[PDB]
Amino acid sequence: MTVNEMREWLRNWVANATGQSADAIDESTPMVELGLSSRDAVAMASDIEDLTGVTLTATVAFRHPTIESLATVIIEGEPEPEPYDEDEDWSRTRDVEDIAIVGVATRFPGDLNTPDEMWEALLEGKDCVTDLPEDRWTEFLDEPRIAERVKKARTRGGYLTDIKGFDSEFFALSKMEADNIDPQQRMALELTWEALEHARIPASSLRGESVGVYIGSSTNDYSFLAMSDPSIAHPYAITGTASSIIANRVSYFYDFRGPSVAVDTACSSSLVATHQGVQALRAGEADVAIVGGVNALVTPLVTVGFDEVGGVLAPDGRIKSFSSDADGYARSEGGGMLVLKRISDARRDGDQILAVIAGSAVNHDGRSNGLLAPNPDAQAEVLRKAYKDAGINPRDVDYIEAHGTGTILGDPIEADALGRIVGKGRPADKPALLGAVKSNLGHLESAAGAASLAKMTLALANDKLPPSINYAGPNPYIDFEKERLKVNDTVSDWPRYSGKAIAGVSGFGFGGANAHVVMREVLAGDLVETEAAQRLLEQAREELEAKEAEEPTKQLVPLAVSAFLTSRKRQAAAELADWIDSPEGRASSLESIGRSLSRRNHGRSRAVVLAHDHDEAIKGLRALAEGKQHPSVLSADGPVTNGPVWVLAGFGAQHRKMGKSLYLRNEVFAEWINKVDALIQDERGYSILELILDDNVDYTDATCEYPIEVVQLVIFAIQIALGELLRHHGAKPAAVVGQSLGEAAASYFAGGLSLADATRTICSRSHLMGEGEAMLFGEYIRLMALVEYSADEIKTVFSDYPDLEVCVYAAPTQTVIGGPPDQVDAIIARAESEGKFARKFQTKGASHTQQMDPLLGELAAELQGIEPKPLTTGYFSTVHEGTFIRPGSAPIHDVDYWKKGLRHSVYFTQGIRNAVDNGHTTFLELAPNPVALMQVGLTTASAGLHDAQLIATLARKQDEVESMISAMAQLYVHGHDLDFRTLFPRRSKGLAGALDFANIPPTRFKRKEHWLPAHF
Amino acid sequence: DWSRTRDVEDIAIVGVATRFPGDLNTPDEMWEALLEGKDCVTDLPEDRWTEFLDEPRIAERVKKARTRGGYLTDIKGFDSEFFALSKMEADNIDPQQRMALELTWEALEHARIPASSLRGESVGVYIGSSTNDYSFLAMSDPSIAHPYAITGTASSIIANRVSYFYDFRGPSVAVDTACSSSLVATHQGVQALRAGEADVAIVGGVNALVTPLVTVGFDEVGGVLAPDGRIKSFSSDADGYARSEGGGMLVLKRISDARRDGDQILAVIAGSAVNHDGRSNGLLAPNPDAQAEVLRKAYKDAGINPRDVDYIEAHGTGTILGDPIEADALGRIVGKGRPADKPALLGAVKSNLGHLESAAGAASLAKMTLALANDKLPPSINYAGPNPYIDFEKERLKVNDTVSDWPRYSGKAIAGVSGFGFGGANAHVVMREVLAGDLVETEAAQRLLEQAREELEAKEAEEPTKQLVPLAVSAFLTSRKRQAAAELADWIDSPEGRASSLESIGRSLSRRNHGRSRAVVLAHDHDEAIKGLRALAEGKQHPSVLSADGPVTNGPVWVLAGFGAQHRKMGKSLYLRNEVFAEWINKVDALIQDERGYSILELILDDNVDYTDATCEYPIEVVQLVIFAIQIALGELLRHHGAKPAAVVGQSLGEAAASYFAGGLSLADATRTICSRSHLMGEGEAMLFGEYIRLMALVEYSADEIKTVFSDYPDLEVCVYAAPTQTVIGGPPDQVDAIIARAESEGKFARKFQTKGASHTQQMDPLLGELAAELQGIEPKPLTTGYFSTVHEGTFIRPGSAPIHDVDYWKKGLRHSVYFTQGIRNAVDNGHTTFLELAPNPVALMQVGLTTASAGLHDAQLIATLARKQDEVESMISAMAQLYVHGHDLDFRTLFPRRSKGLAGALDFANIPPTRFKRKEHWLPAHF
Ligand SMILES: *P(=O)(O)OCC(C)(C)[C@@H](O)C(=O)NCCC(=O)NCCS
Repeated sequence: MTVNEMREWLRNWVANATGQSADAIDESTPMVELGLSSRDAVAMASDIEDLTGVTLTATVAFRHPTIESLATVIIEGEPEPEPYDEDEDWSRTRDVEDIAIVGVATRFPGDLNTPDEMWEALLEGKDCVTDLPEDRWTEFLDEPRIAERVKKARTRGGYLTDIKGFDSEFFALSKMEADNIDPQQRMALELTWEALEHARIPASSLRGESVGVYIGSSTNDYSFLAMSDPSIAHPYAITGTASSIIANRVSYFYDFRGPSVAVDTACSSSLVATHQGVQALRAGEADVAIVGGVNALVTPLVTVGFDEVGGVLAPDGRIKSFSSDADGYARSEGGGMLVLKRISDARRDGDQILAVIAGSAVNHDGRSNGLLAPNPDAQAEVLRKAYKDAGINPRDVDYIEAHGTGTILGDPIEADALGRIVGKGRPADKPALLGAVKSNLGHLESAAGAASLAKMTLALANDKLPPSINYAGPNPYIDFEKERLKVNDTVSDWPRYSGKAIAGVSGFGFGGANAHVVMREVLAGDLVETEAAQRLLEQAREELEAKEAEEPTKQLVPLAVSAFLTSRKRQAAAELADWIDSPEGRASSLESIGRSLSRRNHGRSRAVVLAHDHDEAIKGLRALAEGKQHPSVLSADGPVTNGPVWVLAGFGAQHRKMGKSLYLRNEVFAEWINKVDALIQDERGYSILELILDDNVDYTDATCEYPIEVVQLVIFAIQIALGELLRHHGAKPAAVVGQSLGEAAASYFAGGLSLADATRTICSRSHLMGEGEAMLFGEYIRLMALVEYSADEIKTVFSDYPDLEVCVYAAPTQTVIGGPPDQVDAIIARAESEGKFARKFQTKGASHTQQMDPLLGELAAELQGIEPKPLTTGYFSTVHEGTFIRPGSAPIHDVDYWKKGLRHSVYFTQGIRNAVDNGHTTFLELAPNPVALMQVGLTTASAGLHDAQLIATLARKQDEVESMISAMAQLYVHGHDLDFRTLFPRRSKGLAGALDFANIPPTRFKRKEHWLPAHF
Repeated sequence: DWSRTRDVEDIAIVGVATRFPGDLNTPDEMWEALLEGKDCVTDLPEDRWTEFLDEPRIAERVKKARTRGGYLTDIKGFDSEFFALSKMEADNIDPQQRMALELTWEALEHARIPASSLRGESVGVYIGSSTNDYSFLAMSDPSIAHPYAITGTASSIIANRVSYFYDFRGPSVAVDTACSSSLVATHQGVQALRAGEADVAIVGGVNALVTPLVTVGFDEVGGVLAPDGRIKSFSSDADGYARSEGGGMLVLKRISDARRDGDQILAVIAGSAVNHDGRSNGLLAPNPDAQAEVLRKAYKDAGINPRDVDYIEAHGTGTILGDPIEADALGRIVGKGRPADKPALLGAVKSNLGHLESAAGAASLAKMTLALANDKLPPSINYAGPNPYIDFEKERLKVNDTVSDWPRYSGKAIAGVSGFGFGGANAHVVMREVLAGDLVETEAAQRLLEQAREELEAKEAEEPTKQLVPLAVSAFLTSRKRQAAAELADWIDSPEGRASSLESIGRSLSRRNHGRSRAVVLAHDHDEAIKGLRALAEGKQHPSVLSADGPVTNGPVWVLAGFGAQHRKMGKSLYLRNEVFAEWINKVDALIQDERGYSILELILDDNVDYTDATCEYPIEVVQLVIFAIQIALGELLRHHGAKPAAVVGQSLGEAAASYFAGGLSLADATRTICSRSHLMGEGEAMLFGEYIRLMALVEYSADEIKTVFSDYPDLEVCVYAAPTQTVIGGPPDQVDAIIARAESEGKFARKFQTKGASHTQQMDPLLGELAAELQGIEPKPLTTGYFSTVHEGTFIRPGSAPIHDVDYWKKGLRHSVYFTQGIRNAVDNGHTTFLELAPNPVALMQVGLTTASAGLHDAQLIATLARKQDEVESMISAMAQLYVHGHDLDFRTLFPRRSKGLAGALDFANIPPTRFKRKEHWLPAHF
């Protein structure tokens, strides 16, 4: 609450974490030298957050290494920068949101294929410009004139290591089609996949969504190879070399439904694409934006032309941005992608924001001193427009990612423009830092903007400024002191003139098109915005805590491994098993690995490994690598045709402590149980939660006043809670089939009735059954028994028994019947003559018989008032002879329907047979104990389905939390609707969520050579 | 609910340019062809693809293909001189860029927006292109290929060169969505316009069939190209399409801007949307669900219920498989809920023009804009019967195969334009017709004014005067200007020209491009205009023709003279016949009434006031006040038409006006200064009479030569150096005639002024104290214009300098001499050649000419505003015409204001000939 008490609490916390003197560790020394590391900093930040309510980021915590600074910044916040006087208002005129960058994909010279490699190269100041590879441009070196012309040119630049490799099998392309595809499209596809993986957004979750694609390209270089011989050219080249296909194929493969356009502004194509994506996101029209640019050096025509122009290409191939010896640039090939979302959407979806885009603008030079001559006035105007759109004063910019082409004539113009706009009004001791990534990677023609954006995103995320290389000294024609600019040639921290990191990215095409993007770091403000049963709950929680203290239980972590092919899934499982056994895998929590796996792409072939620790996970993954079956591994080669069917059974499925363990260890289950308990209290005037939380309640005559009613009410509540818990994780039934007491739950889940109506129906039924049985005793009782007679075979035996009635056809070869006890044992004795199976039920409920006749009038009066609704799900009404009802049909759940269901028999096996005939193979039962799964299996086997999926939710003598995890795992494996990300919720937003994810291996591709054989 | 969720404006279409097969180069020709149902698909021209027909394999492969489609008549022609391109550079330019430039110019002309007025403005360019076909010719021989092809064949250059040539400062991007490129470009332009970021948007698409590679590939695909080359949209015998080449452009502005600028709105764009098919049944297979979604999104953005759509411009590629999908989507969205008797009319322009790959959207938008503007629906051709696989009655669709009126189900015409690329990109644009709601939102002097107006009306009834209509003809070269003038003269003499009012021709000419070489013809009727244009055609000089070969280096200098420039009826004619002049005269009169307690408007409107002793109580003061008012009114009238001075130089009584126009003082401060000066001069002269009077005289002595003669005259003082060889001096009458007699010995020129004002001498000494007290309170301001202060020895003062117009400055100006010729010499030395005088009568123009001639400038531009015995309305028109001719700042459109908005403005413009281009053959010599 105050600075001093916060400091004392922090000292106590570090003392507890280290065991030191606890009273002499308040030094000015940093926590790192006190004995702490980066591992416990996350826990300390979480403890600070849950006590104070403020969220601290990584940069803020690291910039304050000592106890006093952290204590001051937690209470008083970050110090406010001193005000400055400006003659203009730079606030936003429009009401628009900020754009959050969540994923980065890089394909750059120097084997920079991941953002981490690119960041390491930038920190090391690596030069990625090399000579022309010996295997490149071989189609043109066989002609003596072309060969001698190429040797005269520079031909030095940034080249990709493997430009011919492509995984055509992954993208479902034939060899003939794959050979005619521009490498730009291959790079676009690969970078889209890699950016989606980096953002930790599953690709399967974006199918059918409004995702926009904006890719910038400049030249169709691969077309020339196709048309080298016009007759041998294949028609596939029309689609494989077109510029619009670069984005159209990305949209098609990933099933994106947003805008898909390819832009062309020469050297500002990537920045223009990013600007268009941002403008699309701000104006609705899209939810996720994929922006970037690609460039490939397929043929030497452009390089030879630029060399013939003269004074454009550097003799040594190095780009010396803003240096005294700048003499041109060199052409490079590569590509990059970014994933853009609205900041509110990113905050609500739990995405990790890498950087924030505040605004951007584009314009043209106009009538300059020639078509290829840059205009400083237009650059100043675009800077002003971009900073007006971003709502940020240009005086507060810390770093400028300039064009940096290394020309002796264009660098002074760019510096003059920056001094006109960015550097105007700055004090001499606060200059804007300047640099360019073209000094490292070369001039990526249509991908310069993508490289610059990736570099600045990595710099903002990692809180460091990479140096600029090939800088011998200041340009004599540029007065950096007057322009208030400084070249950053070393590794340095963000100056943070305005208190936060602000950067600008510039890029100008040779045709006069200019663009500028304003970026800022993510801030902390972007990540924000029943009395008796109570004692039983308290004592149950306190007893559960005592048992956990004696022995902590091991959580079951489901590990999801999937791919588009079974062999690829096995290879990925083997690689994951290898990674987990490594020391890095051992140092990561099993929950983090599961969370990282749950946000990967969920392919056609899926598998789930249920493990408690690292060793079990390794063993399961090793088993999954081969075809060996394992009890801890669930796998399938593909999804099933139709959705699952929920079976609302539950007769004879009660036990002593059903639902108690899941109530304490799950919040959605507890919430729905409390809701149903409140509804029953409103209806029946007593709480079922007291019975559930009680330990010594056997749901029998010796422990319950109304054993018949309470069992049905508790089973109904458990079914409703389990169904809603399944709906919480994204599961939904394709069809619903109910049984004698599960009809209310079936109606509720099918949309026929609301929760209150179904609760009133089940309460009325149970209470009438309980009350009516009390008066019926002595010789008027009716007993129910199970026989091995089918639907038609039982007609013959019933000729000898007039009073016997059929209760429910559980199985094709089994039937439940009820009647007078002297008449029930008679048919049982007759059945025993053939050596069949016959048993007498021990419950005196005696439903679906003549005994329920007096209760129809009372049932009708109590049920008068319910409002039936049209069904939103397929329904197999066992009351209506198991007839399937299409969704959207007329309401059926009227009073007469319930009267018929309570009075007449239940055609359970007919509904299951109809469901099998409709193509349903997965059956899920919501019950405290699986009792009807055997009946469903018997019905399916007789129907010609020997491999049906029978899934249970809760079972006796089984852990209820693990049982539900396994039930959802089976649904996920068979391709049913289930959000696997919901199984690993995030509890932290800022620095406390640093260890939420593990560094699992990425997806591996089998690249094959695909190229056009051409000669000249 | 289909109402708009966002608060955005509508986009108005003001200009259309067409370059389509069938020689449809103008919107009128295209509309006539659409009404006639013309088929524009022909065979391959004999002069096309000749670079590839010399190879036997390629030649035999081409003959196997279809090769029928829409081709341009002259694809190699290009006016490189007009666009300032060398032959080497012009030969390497993609014809797509040439079409983009030509269509931009033609669309700007059609919109009646001068191209020179958009230079430096935020104008966005969005052009859709699909293939770089001209690149293949360049790289046919890699060694012979020139580096110019890099810029001449790049796709971004298609828009970058348009932005560069026209000096556009807005976004310039080239889009690529195969067959929806034009629609996507239009959508991007609309979104840019709605989000600020731009004021004018140029959208469209181009396509050229340079090489047969794409056609041969599509033929080799099979089942794509129609065997006969005709597109039978929604017909029972649809068997493919044919590829065509062409382009089109549209000029887009916000509807409020178009309304305020007086532009003629042709059609209104309500909304648009774009999306993608996603994972369809193959990459090239269209998806009906995505098309339905894009229709819903576009109609949600437009804020219009799809049930109210009258006509749908469908994709209409003529495929037996895609037409049912498009019809199904239209029935899902557009046709859902309609009654059986109100179907949505269906058609496609591809049946007429063929399949313009990257220009289908431009052609469809042009067709729908023409249909909305002309209130007619053109028929759809090649329609033998309904498609058996399409149930038009169920889908509530009907093919319009005849000329029919707009059904107007919702009371207004609403149309939709659809276009889908083969890659899965879909687009839809919703258009509506322009509605009527889019084009909306001093007592005594009074009697003198009434009687003057009634007498003027009586004279006009006896004989109506003929208005002077300035005709502006301009071009980038003098020869082109002469050719255009000759063509205009030929057109005017034609019966169509005779049936058009001369004012309409002038209004049409004033909204054309104002080039480097300009000329103005001042005419009263058609015959005078014809004679002037004929004279302008040759190099013959004509008094009614003002011409110049180019602009001057520096701006004009306003001379605030006026001493001895008064006459009986100065400013009376212009007051009655001009509203801005009258408004500013009334404002100055009100200021003087506040200051001096009497109205100068009564003197101006009075007829028998000679501004002398026999007609005015205070002849000295009233003349100065009226001259100051006239100068202020003339300057503000010139500012109304866009004129602004580059520098200002004043004289003895014009210093207040010079300070006001230079930004030093406000109107009230200058009015108070001039009123105080005039009243003090008038009052002081009354007490000075008898032998103490001072007389002013003009002599032929220079600044330094007058020093020697002044040794004999101690009391004589110098008043103003009017000319390098002339000087005005003042002193005692017995001492003034003495030096005059001495000057007459050499036979020089000497005259005595008849005005007893005697300013800038010792007589004004007692008035300094009174002047300081009255002037105490003025607030000087920094100068916003160059100033040649004749008080400060004619020293030039840069704009933005410290204020100079304090009380001491006025005291020194009233007491000391005026260095008029020094300021003019400094202005000449600064590069100023144009001098404009604001006065009721040009008196100092002779002095300015004498000074400039002595300074080495024998061709200076001396322009007068008002003159004696001259029509004041025609004098001001001629003065602004000279400013326009010499390239000075002047909005020539302000000379022809529009008084009507709707149907009453139908005859505001004439059908003057368009700009003519000299097209030359520019092509790359290639062989295989
Ligand atoms: P430790 O050596 O395991 O370090 C872990 C870490 C907390 C530094 C890191 O994994 C993390 O989650 N935060 C990184 C913050 C960052 O890179 N930017 C700020 C650097 S000062």
